[PDB]
Amino acid sequence: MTKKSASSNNKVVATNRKARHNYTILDTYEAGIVLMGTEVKSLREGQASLADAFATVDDGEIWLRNVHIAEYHHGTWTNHAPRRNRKLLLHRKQIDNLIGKIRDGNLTLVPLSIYFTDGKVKVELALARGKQAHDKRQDLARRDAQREVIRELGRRAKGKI
RNA sequence: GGGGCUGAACGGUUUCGACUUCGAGCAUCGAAUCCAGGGAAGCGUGCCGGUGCAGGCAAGAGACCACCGUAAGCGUCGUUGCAACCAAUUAAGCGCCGAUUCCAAUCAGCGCGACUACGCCCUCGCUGCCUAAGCGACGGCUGGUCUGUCAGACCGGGAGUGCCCUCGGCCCGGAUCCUGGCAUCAGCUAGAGGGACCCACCCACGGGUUCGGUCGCGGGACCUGUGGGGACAUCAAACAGCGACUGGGAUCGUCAUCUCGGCUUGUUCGUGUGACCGGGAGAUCCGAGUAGAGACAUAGCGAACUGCGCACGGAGAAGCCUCGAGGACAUGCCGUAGGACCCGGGUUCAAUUCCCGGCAGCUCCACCA
RNA sequence: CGCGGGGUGGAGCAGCCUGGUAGCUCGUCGGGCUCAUAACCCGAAGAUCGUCGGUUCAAAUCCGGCCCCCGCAACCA
Repeated sequence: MTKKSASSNNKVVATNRKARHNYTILDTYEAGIVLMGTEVKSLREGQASLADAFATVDDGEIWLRNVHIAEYHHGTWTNHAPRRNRKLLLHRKQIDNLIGKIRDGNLTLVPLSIYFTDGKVKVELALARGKQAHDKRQDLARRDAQREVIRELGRRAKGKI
């Protein structure tokens, strides 16, 4: 299963296992991070990151902030603000259906797989929720630090990386 | 220190898909979607009035100030405001630190052992005995200065019944009844009583507010105040406080006809009707009905509109109808056209890749300088 | 002594080949959360560009000199 039976090549660049360990399976959308020509060659060798990330609803557009990019080969590189504002392209037909849901039961927006096509890229968003039900402190302290750690360190070794 | 194997490397590399210029919509967008270089009242109107900005919009306001006879802009004062606005984040809190209470008692343990008003309001003397009134003050024998209790009077009543005869320290008392015989004495100074009363027949008065009223009408004429140690106001005959009889006295009552009265047509009116018409929820002669159970409206014909006084011809916002979709101008959302080929130039779509080449960081060189 | 580069609130970094209103991170001040501190969050203030002189309408920017720092060179008989 590459890209619809046999039509294109899309299998390079692994999937970050952080979203499949602290979240669940419910909603799954597709988007595309607008990047420059420098960030293209910094993700072909499989140099991703496992840092925190959160979206930021602005008017009608989405801005996924807090991201870490390698950009390092042999010597020093001047770079160009790795933690900038990268507008994510989408469809007003989907956006409007996400702002009203992300600002309800305290939901987030974390990426799934990073599909690197012919030079270009394609991020896979998802609308999920944590393993716990809101915050209870006393009633939510023994299941988020014991059972959640097993699902994070157990499912990672099963799917290669 | 200089050239460069490399930084996305047959050119078919518009992610279905974002912005931002275009077709469409105008749903918000300095606006009760617009307005006049337009008209009408015998060619029009008036007897005084307008505008705002020091401070890009708006108020409390003095009627500031002056205009060729023919149209114009202040910042007077006190409050002057918007220049005052405390504008929000994500799923990882058991990691540092916390005292507890009314009857007696207040560091703990042990040996003894319990308090003042609860049953006492309310001086003093004998018992029984409430957890034990330290034989004394309740429930009761008895002993005293302290006076509990069948209580008046505006009953002036036949029928049972004179309903009874003293009061804040008693205005005066325990004599006929609660010492026992023999049916009610701790009120020892606080048992917080229950009271100004409930009218035998007739001395006389009144006849008044229902198509008036009342003397004979249902009332033996009546009701009632009052009188017996001290005196005066009514009845209405079974539909309505707007119900009933032929006749006598009180202040002799009421419904309706014509000369008093109401009007003159979008602003002023000649020229008349006229002191005329109104049987209008207006009086008044006289009659009828049983009453105050009740019912119609004064209009038509044409002289002035500053063109008969002072001025001007859109005088300066008193009202309605006609010419004209006032431009989608004011403005930025929606299906998509377009993608940035390590930042820059040619470029049959994008082009380190097939050409022109600028910087980090790594590989190659013809030297002692 | 030669060449190149560098100086930007308290500090480390933009911007300095194109002279038209100098920004980020951290820290400080003030206002919340907690018993309190730290962490998290926010508002506000703070640098006329090392100094001293020209050109231009306008100089942190172009140019020259002086005072410092850094890299290289400082060396065949």
